[PDB]
Amino acid sequence: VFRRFVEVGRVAYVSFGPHAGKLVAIVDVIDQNRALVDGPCTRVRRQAMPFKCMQLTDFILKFPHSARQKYVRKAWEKADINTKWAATRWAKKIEARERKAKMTDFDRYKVMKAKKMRNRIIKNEVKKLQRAALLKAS
Amino acid sequence: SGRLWCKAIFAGYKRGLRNQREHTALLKIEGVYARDETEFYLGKRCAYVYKAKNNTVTPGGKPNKTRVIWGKVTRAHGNSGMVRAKFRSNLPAKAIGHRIRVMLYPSRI
Amino acid sequence: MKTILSNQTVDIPENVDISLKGRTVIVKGPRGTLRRDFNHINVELSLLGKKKKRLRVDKWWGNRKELATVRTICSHVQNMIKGVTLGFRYKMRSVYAHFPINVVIQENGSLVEIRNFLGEKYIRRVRMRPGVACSVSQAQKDELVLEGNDIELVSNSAALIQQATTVKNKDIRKFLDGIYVSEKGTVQQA
Amino acid sequence: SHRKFSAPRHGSLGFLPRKRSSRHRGKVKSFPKDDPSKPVHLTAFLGYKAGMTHIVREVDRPGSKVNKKEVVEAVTIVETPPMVVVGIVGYVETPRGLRTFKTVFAEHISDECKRRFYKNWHKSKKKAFTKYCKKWQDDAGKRQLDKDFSSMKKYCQVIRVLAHTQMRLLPLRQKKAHLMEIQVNGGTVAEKLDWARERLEQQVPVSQVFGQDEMIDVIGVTKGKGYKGVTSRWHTKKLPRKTHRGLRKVA
Amino acid sequence: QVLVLDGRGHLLGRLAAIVAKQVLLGRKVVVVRCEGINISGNFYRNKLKYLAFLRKRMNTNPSRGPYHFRAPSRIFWRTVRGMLPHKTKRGQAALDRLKVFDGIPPPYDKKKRMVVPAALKVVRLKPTRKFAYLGRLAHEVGWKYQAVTATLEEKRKEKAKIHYRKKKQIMRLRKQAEKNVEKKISKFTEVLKTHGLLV
Amino acid sequence: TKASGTLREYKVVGRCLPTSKSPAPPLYRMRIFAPNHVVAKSRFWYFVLELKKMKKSSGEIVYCGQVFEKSPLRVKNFGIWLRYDSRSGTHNMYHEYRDLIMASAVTQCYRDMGARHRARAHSIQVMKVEEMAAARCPRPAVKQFHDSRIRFPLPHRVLRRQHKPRFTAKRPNTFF
RNA sequence: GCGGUGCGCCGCGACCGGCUCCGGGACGGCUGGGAAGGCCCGGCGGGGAAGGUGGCCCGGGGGCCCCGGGUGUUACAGCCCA
RNA sequence: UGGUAAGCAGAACUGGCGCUGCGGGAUGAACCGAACGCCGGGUUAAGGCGCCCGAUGCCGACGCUCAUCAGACCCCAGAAAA
RNA sequence: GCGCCGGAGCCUCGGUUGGCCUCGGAUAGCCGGUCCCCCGCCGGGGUCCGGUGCGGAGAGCCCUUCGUCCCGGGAAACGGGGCGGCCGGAAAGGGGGCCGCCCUCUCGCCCGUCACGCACCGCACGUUCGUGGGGAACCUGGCGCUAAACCAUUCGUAGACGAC
Repeated sequence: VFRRFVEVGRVAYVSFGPHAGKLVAIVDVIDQNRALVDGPCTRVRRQAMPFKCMQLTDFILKFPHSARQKYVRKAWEKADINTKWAATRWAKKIEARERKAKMTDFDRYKVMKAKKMRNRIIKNEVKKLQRAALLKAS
Repeated sequence: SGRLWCKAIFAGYKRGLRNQREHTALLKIEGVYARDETEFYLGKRCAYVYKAKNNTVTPGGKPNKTRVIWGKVTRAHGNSGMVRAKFRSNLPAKAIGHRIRVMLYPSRI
Repeated sequence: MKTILSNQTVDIPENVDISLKGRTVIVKGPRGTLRRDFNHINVELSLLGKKKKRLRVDKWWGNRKELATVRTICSHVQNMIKGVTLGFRYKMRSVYAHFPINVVIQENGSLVEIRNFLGEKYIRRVRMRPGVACSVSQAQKDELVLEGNDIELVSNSAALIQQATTVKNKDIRKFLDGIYVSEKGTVQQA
Repeated sequence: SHRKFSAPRHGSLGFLPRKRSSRHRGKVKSFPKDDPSKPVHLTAFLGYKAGMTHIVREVDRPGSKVNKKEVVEAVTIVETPPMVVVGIVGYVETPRGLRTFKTVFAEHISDECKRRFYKNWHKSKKKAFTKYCKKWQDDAGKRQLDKDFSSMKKYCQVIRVLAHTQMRLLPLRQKKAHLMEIQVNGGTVAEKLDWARERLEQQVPVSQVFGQDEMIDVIGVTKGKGYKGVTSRWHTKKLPRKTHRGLRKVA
Repeated sequence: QVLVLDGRGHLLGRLAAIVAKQVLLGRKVVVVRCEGINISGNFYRNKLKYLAFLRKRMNTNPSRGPYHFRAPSRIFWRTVRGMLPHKTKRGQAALDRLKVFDGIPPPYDKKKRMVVPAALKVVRLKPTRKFAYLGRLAHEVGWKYQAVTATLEEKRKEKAKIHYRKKKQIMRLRKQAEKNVEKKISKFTEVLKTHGLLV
Repeated sequence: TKASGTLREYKVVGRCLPTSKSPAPPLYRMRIFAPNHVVAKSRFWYFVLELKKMKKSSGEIVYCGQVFEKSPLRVKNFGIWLRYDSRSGTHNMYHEYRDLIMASAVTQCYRDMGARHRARAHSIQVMKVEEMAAARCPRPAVKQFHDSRIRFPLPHRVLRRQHKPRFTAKRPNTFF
C-alpha cells in the first residue's frame, strides 16, 4: 500500500529545522533514521539530515547513490523539479498557507467583504437547489 | 464596538514549590504557547477587572461597581508561552484561573 | 536490530480467488469462503500479478519477534487455502481397555454424546465449533471424523472431544482410555 | 497472638446494618428477569400473615425412609384477598440505573388506596387525584393520556403495575391500603402495556399470579424485639458467672 | 467555551494530566465516551492493578474506606482527582468545572467533540504494545450498565449517521451551487484566492 | 572524560621534556576523542602514563590540534576496537558504525556502549578507529545498508508537534 | 515671569542616567596561513573495485512496457586513488 | 579495634549537628547546595521541568527493555548464590 | 394569597466580553463522487474517477456591526419582517427545518455617489452575553387555585426516648 519510499534520488520536502520549506534529494541512506540529503537548485548543502524532518514527495529522479552535487543538479533541471513542485496542490497550498499568514489588516477587510457576499450568492442558490428537491415529489 | 484586549488567565504567582512570591503573577495568554510568540506582549499593560458591592468612580464615565488592579507584562516565563506580569497591588488568589486583560497599547508595532 | 525488509510470497493456485480489504484477507474457492482478520499483526499484505497468482506479506523495520509474524500469516493463509480447496479432516480413534466409549452424534454432527467412558453414568455433550460437524464413519469400529474449512475449528473441536474424555484421580500411564487425534488430513485428497 | 482454638464467626456480616427496616411493607428489590416468549403475568403479590397450623400429606419421594409414609408439616396461612390494579408505571433503561419514565393512574382509585397518600385521613379534605380524575372525562385529556401509552410502549422497557390491597375484606384494624409496583413480565413492551390498561381499576385474584405446589420467595420485615444485648442479638458465648462488670457481653 | 473532549482511544493518565491542567486554568472540560478510554499494558495487568485497589479498604469500617467507583466515568474522574489539590478550595472548584460521562449524553451527542492528540493511543503507544479498554476493565470489576450504555451509544451512531448523510447532501448541493454560479462569484472568489483562502 | 555532545578527534603529540640523560626523547602522537582540547590534553596523559614512564609534570604537550574530516560528505563504515570496564572484568570489543564523520562515529560508539552495556565514558578506551571497505564489515546492522538500490518506506509515521493545537478536532493521520 | 515649595485624589507621557535580560546588523583575526565542497570539462594520460551503470544472459511481470539473479570495469550512470 | 552483626561498643583525621534558619532529598537533628540585617531587579547552586507543582507544550538525539511482582536517582529505607 | 401569562424602580452575588447544530472510525491506511452489475425499502457492496502532509483542511469553518440620508450600478424577486395552520424531538426529551397567509417594504448584502450625528479638544476600568442569577415589596391586567404537615389523640404489627 506504501506509495512513497526512501529511494536513492527521491525529492523529499523538509518540514522543520534550518532548511524548512525546501525540496532536498535523498543522495544516500546513512543509517536506520538518517540520510545524506542535497538540494543544489533549492539551496540545501550536501549534508546529513534525519528522516523525522523530511516529508518525502512523489518525485524520484535517477542518479547513483555516490553522485557528487553537479550530477544531482543535472537530474534536478532535466526533470525540472522547481516548476513541477509549484503546480502540485501541496506546493500550491504551502504558498496559499504563506499568503493567509501574510494578510494585512486592510487585506483582512477586503477578504471579509468578499467572503460575506461570495457566501450570500451561494446561500441564495443552495436554498433554490433545496426547493428544486421538495418540488419533484408533489 | 469590538474587543481591544487579549485573553490571559492568572495561572498562579511566580513561585518555587514551597515558597510563592505574590508580587509577580504568571499569565497564560490564549494563542501564544512558546517563547517565540510571547515577545509581542513584553511591556504591554494587563488589567484584572472585577466588581464589588459599593460604587466607585470611573475615569471618563459615571460611577460603576467595576474596579481594576492595573499591571504590566514584565518578561517571558518558562519555555511554553507563559508570561510574567507585575501588578501595582499584588493580585488576590480569588483571581486564580480567572480572566485578566493583556491590553495592546504599550504598542511597539 | 531492525531488519530493513522481510517478505515471503504465498503461491496461491488458479482454483482460489483470495482478495483483501486492508490487512484482512477473504479466501474463497471450490468449498466455501474463509475470512481471517490480521489487524493484530501490523504488516503490508500486497496481492500482485495478473489473476493475482501470489500473496506478498512485507514487514519493514521489524525486530526478531516481529519477523516471526511474516511466516505465521504465510502458514495461516496457506491453511486458509487447503481448507478452501481440499478441506480439513481430523480422524480420531477412541482408545479403551474394558468399557466401549459409546459415541453417537446429536444435532447432525454439532453435538457429540460420550457414553460409558470408564463406566461413568455421567454423559458428556461436546458442542462443535460453528462450521465443523463430527461423524461416526464406517470401516473402523472406534472412529470420529470432523470435516470443516477452518483448520482452527476442526482442530479446536477435536481437542474439545479429546480433553472431554480425561482420566481423573488415576495413573494416566495405565488408564490410556479416551478419544485421541489419530490422523490430521484433508476432507478430499489432492 | 492467635485464636488458640479456632471457632467460626458469631452472626453473618451479609446483613450487618442491624437497624429498623425504613419500610414496613417489604420491597421487591429484584423481580425475575423476563423472556418475551412467556405469556403476560404479574410476578409478585401482597398478603397478610394470618397464622400457622399442621398439615398431613402422604410424601411421594422415592429413595427416602418416608416414601409413601405420612408426615406432619408446619404451614403458614397468608390471607391474600384479591388486589385492585389502580395504575401502571413505565421504566426507561438508562446508563445511570433504570429511571421511572412515566406513571399513569386510573380514573376511579378506591377510597382505601387514597388513605396511603395521607398521614392524617380524618383532618384532610380528601382532594387527592381530584384533578388527575378530570383527565379521563374531558375530550382533550384522553389524548395526552393516549400519547403516554404511545410513549410508554415506545421508550420504556420495564412496565410495573400499581396494585393496592383491599383492606375492607380483612379483620385488621387499619383501612390504609398497601400500594405495590408489581413487574408485568411477559411478551413485548407494546403487548405488556395493552394488557395492564385492560386490568385498570380491575380485580386480580391470587390464581392469576400464583399456582399450587409452587416454590416462591416471601419478602417481609422481622418480628421487632427492640434494643437487645450481644448475647440475644449475635448469640455469642456467655461469660462464666464470676465476671464483675456483667457476663452477658463480648469480653 | 466548553472543551467537549472525546474519550475514545485516549490514554487514562495522559488525558487526565491535560484535563487536570485546563480545569485548574478556569476551563470547563466535558470528557465523554469514558468507556472508550484505554490504559497501556495488557488487560490482565490493569485489571490486577484495579483488583489491588478494591482490596485497599478501611479494616474497622469499609463504609468510611476508599470509595472504589466502578463506572469508567468515575475511574477517569478519580485519576483526574489525583492530579488536583482536591483538599484545597481551588482543587474542589476545579472538579466542579470537570463533568465526566459514559457513552455520550444529550447536550454533547449533538456537539462536535474535540480530540487531544498528545493523550492518544495511536500517537503515544507503539502499535506492537498491548492496551486495556476501560469499558471491559470497569465491566469485569463491578460496573453494571455496559450493555445498557452500548445500545444507547449504538442508537445515536445510527441516528448521527442520518445527520452526516444529510450533511453530505447539503455539501454536494454547495459544490453544485459553485459549478452553476461561478460566473457571478468570480470577482469575489478571485480576491479570496489572491490572499490564499481557496488555492 | 564526560562523552558530552559530539566528540572531536585531536592529534595530541607530547614528549618527555629534555634531560641530561635524554635531551631529545622520542615524540609520541595519539588520536584523542574529546569534547574539547583541554580534556584531550587530560586523556593524552591518561593513555601515555599507562604506556610510558611519563606524567604531565615530567613532560609537555608539543601540539594539541583538532584533525578535521577529509571526506565529511562520503557516508563511510567505521570499525572501532573498544576496551571497556564491565561490572566484573574488562572486555575487548570490535564494534562497527556508519557515519559521515570519524569523530561522530566515535560519539555514536559512546551513546551505544552506554545504551547496550551501561558503560559510562571513563570505563571505555577507544584504541583504534579504522574506515573499512564494505566487504570487511562483519556486523550485519551495517551490511543491510550496503545496497545500490536501497528502498524502504517510512511505515508508521508517529506525529510529533502533539501540543501545537493540543485540542484538534480530527484523529491524526500516520500513513504518508 | 522666575525660584523655592507642594499635588485633594486617580493617572499618563517624555528624555537622561544606573543596573539588567534578549534581538538585529556589520567588521576582523586564527587554523593543515582551515578541512571539504562549488565552478571550468571526470583537461590529457594510466589504474582499481562495487553497495556493479549500460551490454548480454537467466527467471517471469505486463501490449512492445518493467522488476528479481548471473557475467564482468565503462559503454546509453557514477564512485575512490596514481 | 572488639563483635556474626547492630540505629552496637571503642579510637584517629577533618567537617558537621549540638548552637543553625534557608533551597533540594515527598517526609527526616547530621545528606547535597549554601549559612541568615529589612527589601526591589537580575542570576545561579544542589535539584529539577506529564499533573499535583514553578519550569521540556524541545516537531530534542541514538539505543535498551514488556514485567500475570515492571522500573524509576547519593546518604536511603528491601536482596543473594544459582 | 398563592400558581400561569401581560411597565417603573431599590438591594444583592458576581463571572463573562461572538459562534460552531453532531459521521462512524481507520492508523502497514484514509476521505469524497459514480452506474453496465448485485442482495436489501431509496441503504449497504463494489467497480471506476478525484483528493491524501488531511484544502469537502479545527493550520479549518460561520458571523462579522460607526448610524443614516440622497442617487447609482451589480445582488436578491425560489428574498427579508411578525400574526393563526400544517410540519420535529427520552441517555439528562428544546428553540429547530419546512411547505400555507391576514401581511410590511423593495430598504438589509457587495462596489460608488452625496452630505450629515458632542469633532466632548493625546489618555483607564470601553464593547458584550444582559430585560443574567438571587432578594424584597410596588403599580398592576387577564387567567386561576381553595391544601396539607406536625403536635395532640389513639393503636401496639413498634418501642429506652424520639422514631415506626
